[PDB]
Amino acid sequence: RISWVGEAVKTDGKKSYYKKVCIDAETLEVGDCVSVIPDDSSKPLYLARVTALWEDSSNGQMFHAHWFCAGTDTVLGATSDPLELFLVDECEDMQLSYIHSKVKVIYKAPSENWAMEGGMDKTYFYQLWYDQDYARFESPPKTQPNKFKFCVSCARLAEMRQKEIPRVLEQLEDLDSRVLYYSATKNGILYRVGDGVYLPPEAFTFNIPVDEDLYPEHYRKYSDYIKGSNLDAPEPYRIGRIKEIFCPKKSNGRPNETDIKIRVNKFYRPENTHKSTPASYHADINLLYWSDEEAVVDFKAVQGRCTVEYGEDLPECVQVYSMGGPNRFYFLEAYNAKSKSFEDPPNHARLPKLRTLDVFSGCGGLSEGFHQAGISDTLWAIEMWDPAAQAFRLNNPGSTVFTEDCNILLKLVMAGETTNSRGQRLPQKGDVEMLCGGPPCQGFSGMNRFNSRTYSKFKNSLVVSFLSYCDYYRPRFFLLENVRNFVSFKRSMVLKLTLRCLVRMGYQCTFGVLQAGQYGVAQTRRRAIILAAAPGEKLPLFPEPLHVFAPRACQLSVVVDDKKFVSNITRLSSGPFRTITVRDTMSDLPEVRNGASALEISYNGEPQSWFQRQLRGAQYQPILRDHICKDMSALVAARMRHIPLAPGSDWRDLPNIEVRLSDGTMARKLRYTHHDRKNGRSSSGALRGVCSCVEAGKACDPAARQFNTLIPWCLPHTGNRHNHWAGLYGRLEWDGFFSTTVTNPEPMGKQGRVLHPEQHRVVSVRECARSQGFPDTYRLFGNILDKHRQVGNAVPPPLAKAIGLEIKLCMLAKA
DNA sequence: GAGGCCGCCTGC
DNA sequence: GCAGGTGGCCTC
Ligand SMILES: Nc1ncnc2c1ncn2[C@@H]1O[C@H](CSCC[C@H](N)C(=O)O)[C@@H](O)[C@H]1O
Ligand SMILES: [Zn+2]
Ligand SMILES: [Zn+2]
Repeated sequence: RISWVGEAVKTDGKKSYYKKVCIDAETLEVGDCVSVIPDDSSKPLYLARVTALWEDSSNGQMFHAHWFCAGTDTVLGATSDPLELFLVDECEDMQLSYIHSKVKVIYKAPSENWAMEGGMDKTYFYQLWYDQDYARFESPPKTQPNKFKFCVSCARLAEMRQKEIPRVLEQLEDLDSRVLYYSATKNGILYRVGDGVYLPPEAFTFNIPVDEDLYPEHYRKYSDYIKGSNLDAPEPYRIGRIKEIFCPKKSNGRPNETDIKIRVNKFYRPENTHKSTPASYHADINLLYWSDEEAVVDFKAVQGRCTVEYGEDLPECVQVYSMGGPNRFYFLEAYNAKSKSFEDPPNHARLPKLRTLDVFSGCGGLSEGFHQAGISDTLWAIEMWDPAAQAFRLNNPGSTVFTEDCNILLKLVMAGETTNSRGQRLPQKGDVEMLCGGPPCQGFSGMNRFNSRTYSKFKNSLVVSFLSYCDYYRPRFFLLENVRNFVSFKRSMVLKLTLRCLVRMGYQCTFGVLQAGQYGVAQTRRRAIILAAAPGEKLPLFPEPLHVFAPRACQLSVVVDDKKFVSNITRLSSGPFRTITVRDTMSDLPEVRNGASALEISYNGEPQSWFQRQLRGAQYQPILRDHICKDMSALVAARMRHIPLAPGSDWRDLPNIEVRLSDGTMARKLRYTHHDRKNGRSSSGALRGVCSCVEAGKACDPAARQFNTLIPWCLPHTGNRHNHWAGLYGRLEWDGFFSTTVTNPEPMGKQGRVLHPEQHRVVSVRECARSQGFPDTYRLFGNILDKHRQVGNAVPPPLAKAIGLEIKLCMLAKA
């Protein structure tokens, strides 16, 4: 049968504990690993570590099973090592009758000389702990012993439970109906009387028909959807100052400490006063107004903690305070809602950087963000394209910039070479502490029709070149950025093989999708991010959103092999700061014409928004650089001049007129040869089809093509299968956001919403840089198309900065 | 170079 | 059907 080895060690109620057991041949101990056959006989064997052995008074002999995770059930899937398992926080008590056999598993700890093992290329083994929800591989926790029957998974799942439960800490006074407290804790955050709190926007309230003859293609706007619009963006958090923490005293009288309430003073954002949304235009994004309005909410509703300080009692200035920490707000005046006026507030309101190598550096958007975060000095940068190399050099005088193929340069280092052919010193093992880069996006971009032409192999891709840098140099931290489609390209195989390489090297790693607009730009730009960290390090979290942003642009979850993954991000429906708009981004720039080429002009005025104050910098700038526009042809310029200024205007609003051009001498009038039965006809009975495509799908006749037309011919030609080419020749809206900033803004590109909100022209280089969050002092290089490409390829610095601050926490938390 | 032209997949 | 895709090729 199954008899016990020895006697009992613990006496706990209906369970008699033991230390070791014997099942028919085999002595079994705690710490031993076993196998368990599943109920589904088709499924493979289950594996676990034994952490407890006991006997119940009603049921048979029991044991506690800390489950292992097979690699094939992680995000790796079929690319996993068959013998690799991963620790997880899953466990359960089971009958000893379920144990099939004892199995040996080894722990493959990284070597003490792991950072030098790079470049040199029948038993279960594990090296990493896995999180099934966030696709995180991490070093095994160090939760020591809960002395004998110490399950690792139980210890931290309970520690996670206490961390998440709202608890009061220090009583302050026992009143008639409530018990006042001085402090409370929640999700690891300590709240005390006087602190600031984030609250959901619903926590409390405050005390305050077209003439189809001339515009024929107007019918194609039946969708009534406006790309770039900010009508459905959520409100930012409510902010309040804790006045009381308290619990209902029961009918007996002791406090019910499971039902914690807080009373707060309401803070007004500028846009919450009688001066509505326009009040936000010029104000700092973290300016508040004190108010004497109070509100009671449940402690559970608190979304986080913030600092709200009286402005004039701060020892440093307001800019040094605002730039020196997260979640920092300030106030100067108070708001009297009934008086609708502003009064003075009452009296009762008063690490050394990492040496970084930037591969595919571009002009340096990613490196600039990491520098702003204060974590890195990019001492080496590799960039094959000379104009972008030169841009990087102008902004980073202490950096060694290699205008080199990254493949060639790594081959040189691996062969023992100390310098490149220019005489520049090559980084060696030990020099590189951080490795970051965005490989070209163009092979993964969904707009690329012809990705099926040249690049087919993964072994020969720049992504693998980049991982070879990681393997060779073995940096403390690693970052790879790309377009969102990187996670889904080739049924997610590229994502899975990248993560597979990292764990094979011994790296902790993870991946996620981030929306740049949630970190401080007026732009929808969803980017995939792989983070990795060396074994002795802490793996960074993805940064919590700072700005609210339109929900349709914030779909960040990723399906891989019928398993949905999300990142650690918990701010899903609100955030501390309002959204950044096209107005915030470029309302201060002077008017220029189509084809403006003056490289250095006057600003003609001071910065207007917080965002412009931040990007123009503290030091006075007498000259505005690179506010230059592509010189569009007479036809295209004539098209832009008749795109209405109203929000949502694009090619579909173009009049059907002939127009004399500046230097094209005439633009022809497109007319509807054949009929579209799907779309019908307009008030006049006009055909509504422009080619032989729209009848029965037969073929295009070249006679139906109409050259040099004002309404471009190719857009009605294929609009029915392209959603009416929405956005092409489209204007931005002052209250909206940019669509994705691309390398060459052109009104008939797929991302065609490139027209200025008021001027008859494509957005300038400076405006594109502003949409990416570049400081106005950030140097670009080359002709105007070179400059557009450097900006369009770049990681927005505010996004890179947010990621970098997460890396900073890991630098501080290690030692 | 400048511009016109414009597939296919994902996710809903 | 709708909405989104740091775009590329081909012809002048
Ligand atoms: N084989 C190669 N070696 C080095 N750089 C390369 C390369 N192939 C392409 N590149 C460069 O890689 C870059 C990808 S775009 C990267 C932009 C950068 N992350 C920023 O924030 O500015 C392009 O600038 C391209 O010129
Ligand atoms: Zn357990
Ligand atoms: Zn046709």
